[PDB]
Amino acid sequence: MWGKVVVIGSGEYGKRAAQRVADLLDPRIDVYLIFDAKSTDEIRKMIKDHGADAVIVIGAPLGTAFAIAKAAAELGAAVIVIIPRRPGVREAARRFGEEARKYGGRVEVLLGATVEEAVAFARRVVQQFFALEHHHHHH
Repeated sequence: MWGKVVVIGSGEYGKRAAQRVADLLDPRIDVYLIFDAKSTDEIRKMIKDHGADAVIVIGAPLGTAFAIAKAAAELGAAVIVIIPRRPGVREAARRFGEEARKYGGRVEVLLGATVEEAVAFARRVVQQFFALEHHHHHH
């Protein structure tokens, strides 16, 4: 296996998108799928035991998604955060991204997209995250 990705989906949109992402990720990725995140501390332990390279958090409530993603970033994982359409979340998401980026990891956020756009966004970021380093600029 090439790496370890944890996929967490909460709520109706998040669970559907999370299942599709897990179904469509390259089989060389070791994927751990979790539905309906409740305890941030329990998620944190499951992220530590899986030794996650990246954590994909999809759905709502926003406060939970951001809390999970911050905990993953604190553990050194790349994070991909995908929030279903909600009004007025732009500045909250900008502040989350600024805080999560203080850890120095990769932080990617998608707001208000369809399920299939969410799936494509997760797949594109994971594709980049697993790319070989034969290029010029590096994170």
